[PDB]
Amino acid sequence: RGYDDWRLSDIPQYKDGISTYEFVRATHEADYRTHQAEPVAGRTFGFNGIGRLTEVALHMPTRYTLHDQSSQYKESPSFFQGLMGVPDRGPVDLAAFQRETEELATAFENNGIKVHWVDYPEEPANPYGPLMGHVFLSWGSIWRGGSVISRFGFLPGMVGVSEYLAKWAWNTLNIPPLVAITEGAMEPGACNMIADEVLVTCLSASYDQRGTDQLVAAISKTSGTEEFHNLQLRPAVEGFFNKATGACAHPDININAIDVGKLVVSPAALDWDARTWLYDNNFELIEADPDEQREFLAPCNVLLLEPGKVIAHADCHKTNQKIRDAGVEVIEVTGTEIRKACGGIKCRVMQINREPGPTLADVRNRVWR
Amino acid sequence: RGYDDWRLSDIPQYKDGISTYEFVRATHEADYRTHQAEPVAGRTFGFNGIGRLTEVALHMPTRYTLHDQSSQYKESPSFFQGLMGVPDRGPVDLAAFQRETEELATAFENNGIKVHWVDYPEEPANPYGPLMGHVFLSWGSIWRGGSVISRFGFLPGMVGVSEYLAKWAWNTLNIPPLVAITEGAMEPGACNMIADEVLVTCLSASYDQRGTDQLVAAISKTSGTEEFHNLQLRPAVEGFFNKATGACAHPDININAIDVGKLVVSPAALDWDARTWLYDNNFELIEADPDEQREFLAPCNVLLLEPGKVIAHADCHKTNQKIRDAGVEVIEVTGTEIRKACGGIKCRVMQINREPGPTLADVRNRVWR
Amino acid sequence: VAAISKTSGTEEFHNLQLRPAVEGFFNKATGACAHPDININAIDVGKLVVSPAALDWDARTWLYDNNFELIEADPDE
Ligand code: NA
Ligand code: NA
Ligand code: NA
Repeated sequence: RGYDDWRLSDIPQYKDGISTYEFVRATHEADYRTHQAEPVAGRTFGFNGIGRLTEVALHMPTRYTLHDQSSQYKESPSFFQGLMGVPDRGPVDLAAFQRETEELATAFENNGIKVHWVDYPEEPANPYGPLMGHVFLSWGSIWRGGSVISRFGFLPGMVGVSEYLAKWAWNTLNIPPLVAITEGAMEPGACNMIADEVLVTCLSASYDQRGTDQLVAAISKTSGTEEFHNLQLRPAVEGFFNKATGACAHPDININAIDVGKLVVSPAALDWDARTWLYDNNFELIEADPDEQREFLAPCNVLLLEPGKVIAHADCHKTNQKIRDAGVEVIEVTGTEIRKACGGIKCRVMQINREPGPTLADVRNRVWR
Repeated sequence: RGYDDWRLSDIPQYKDGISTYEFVRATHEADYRTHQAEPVAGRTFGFNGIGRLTEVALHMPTRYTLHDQSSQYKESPSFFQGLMGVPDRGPVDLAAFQRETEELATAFENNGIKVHWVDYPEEPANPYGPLMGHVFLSWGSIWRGGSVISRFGFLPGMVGVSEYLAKWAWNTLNIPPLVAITEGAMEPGACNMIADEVLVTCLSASYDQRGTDQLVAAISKTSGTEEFHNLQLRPAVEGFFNKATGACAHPDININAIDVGKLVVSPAALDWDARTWLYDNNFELIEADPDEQREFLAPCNVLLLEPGKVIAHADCHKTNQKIRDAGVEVIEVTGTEIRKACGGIKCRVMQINREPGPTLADVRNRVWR
Repeated sequence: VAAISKTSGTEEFHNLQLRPAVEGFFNKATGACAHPDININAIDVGKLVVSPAALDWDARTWLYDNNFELIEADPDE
C-alpha cells in the first residue's frame, strides 16, 4: 500500500465526527494482541493451547552444546548431577546427538511444520561460565502476545539464553517481547497447556509462586481467551529430576495433552487436589508406564502436533502403545542422547506458532465416562 | 577469560559443600537487575532518578518526520489538531528543524553526554498509516531493568514505534526488554522522576489506572530501591494539551525536577492531593510563567543533566530566570520547530543511562523551609 | 486440628501438610504414601527420617526454615 494512499478510515478507531474523548477511549479499549502485537509483527504467533502446531525451532548440537564438556562440569560432575538428578547413561555422543536431531527435524518436515535453526557462537559463555542446557529451546517458546525472558531456578548455564532466543525471535521473525520474569523462578517454556486456556505449572526448583504470578498475569492478558486457569502440580523433587520416583520439576515431564480431554500423565505427578481438578473438568488420564517414567525415558514428554497426533520417544514402547490404544497417532523419534541432560524431545523444541484449538468447554462437553 | 578456565567459584551462588536445595534457593533469591539483566547486557542502563545523565539518543528529521506531510493529516488537519490541542504556529520547516537538532546534539557533547542517532526507513508506516510523532524519542527512554513497549492513548502514528526503539536498544546497546504494556494506556517515557524512587504519572488520555499499574509493578521490581512511589497528577485536559489552561496529558509538560527537592511546575498541574503529597515530602515548587505554559512554549519541559543543571527552551525567558533564581544553571537551546507537534526538547530525547542520584530521603532531609 | 490444638498443652500449634502423589494408600511406582507415618518421622530433636517421595517444595522450605535436619531413607527400601 502506497505511503500517500493512507486515509483516516485505515485507523480502526476512527469514525467521521468522532470526538477526541471517544477516539481516545476506543484506543484505550483496543485489544493489544490483535491491534498492536500481531499487526506490527506482520503475523500471528504463540504456542498456547492444543491446536495445530505449524512452526518450531531446533538447535543442531556442536561440541559446545554438550553439558559434560563444560569446564565447570569437569571440575565437579556431582554438583551438576545433583542439580539435574537424571540417571547417568554415560557421556553424550556428539555424532549420535546430531543424528537424532536430523531425525526430529524430518518428523516435523514430513508433517508440514516449518523448522528454523538456531546457532550459538563458538565457545558460548554467559557471565558465570559456559552455556549449559542451551539445546533445550522449549525454554524460548513464544506465547500469544510475545516472547518471555525466564528466571532459571537451577541452571546458571541458561542465564543469557532466554534473552538470546527472544532476541533471535524478534530479529528473525519480527515477534516482540511480552515480559521479563524478574522475581523468584519461572521457566514458562517447560510448562504446557491442556486446553486453549489451561496452563499446567509446578511449584518446584523451576517455579515459585511470585514468578508464577508474574508470568500468569502477563500471558492471561494476551491469551485470546475470556478466562485463564492455572493447574499447579506439587512434585516431590529437590532438583530437576527425582531418580527414585520419576517426579520432575517441569510439567513437560509430568503431563501432556494427547487429544481433546485426554492426557498422558506420570505416576509421580498428581497430588489429590490436582487429581480432583482434572476429574471435575472431565480429563481422561492415560497413565505412563512407571519404569519408563522412573528411568527418565521421558514417556510424558510428547509433543502434540494436533489433537490425536504426537511425537514421542521411540523407546517408550509401553507408554506409546497406551497412547495408540487411546486412538492417538504416535510418531516415534529417537531421543537417547538428549535425555543425558535435563529434558527430552519436546523440551528441545521452541514452539513458535500453534493455531487456536479446543477449549476447556470442549473438554468438559466431551462424553466419554 | 578462556572458555576452559571457568570454575564453580565463578557462579556467585555456588559455595563448597552447598546442597542442591540451598543453591536453588540462593538462585531464586538473586536480584534480576544485578545478577541477570546488567551482566548479560554487559553494562548498566536506565534513566531512573535525578542523578547524572550520561547517554541519550536523538532522531535527525527527514521529510517523513513531519506530521504535516502525512496523507492522513492532509485529509483532516482538524482531526489531529483536536487530538493534540496545541496552538497552531504554522508549518514545520525541515531545514530549521535539522539545525535545532544539531544545536541540541552540540549542547549534549559540550556537557559530556554521549549521543546516539536513530534513523527510520523511507516512507515509514505502521499498519494504520504513516508514522507520526516518531521524532519524540523520550517515548523510548530505558528503565532500570530494560525497555518498555508502550500503549499510546491518542496517537495511532506511534503504533510500532516503541517496538522499533526497544529493538534498536537491544541490537545496538544490548539492553533487554522489561515489559510490554498490554491494557489501557501507558506512555512511560513521557513520565518523569523527581527522586531516585519517585515517579510522576498522570491520569489522562495517555494513562489509565490499569496501564499505570502494569508499568509501575514492572519497573518497581528492577528500580534498585527499597520503596517506590507514584505521584499521580489529574490534569483537566481532553486530548494532549488544553490551550485554555496549559494543562497537558503528559507529566513532562506539567512538572520536572531542577535540583534536589526543587521542581518547576505548571499552574495547571497540581490538584490538592498532589500538592499535599509534595508539601509533606518537602518539595520546593518554582511556578512556571502562566503565559509561557498556556502558549505551549513548554517551560516545564526541561531536561535535567544533573541536580542543578538543566537544558531549557531558549524562549522561555521568564521561567528560565525563575530557575536561575533558584540556583540552577540553565543551558538555553532553540526549540521552535519541535513544538509544532505534541512535545518540546525534553520530549525528543531518549534517555539511556543516568547514574544513581539523590533519593526521596535526601529530598526529605534538605532543610530549606 | 481445631480439636487437638485446644488440648495440646502448648501455646501454638503447627500443621505441616504433605501433598503426596498417590491415588490410594500406596504408590508402588514411587514410594509415595497417603499416610505421614510412611513418609516421615522424627528420630531425634530436629532430625527426621524422610522418604524421597514425601517433600514437595513448600514442605521442604518449611522444614529448612525451621531448622529440621533430614536423613533420606534408602529409595529402594
Ligand atoms: Na495441585
Ligand atoms: Na527532571
Ligand atoms: Na506442603
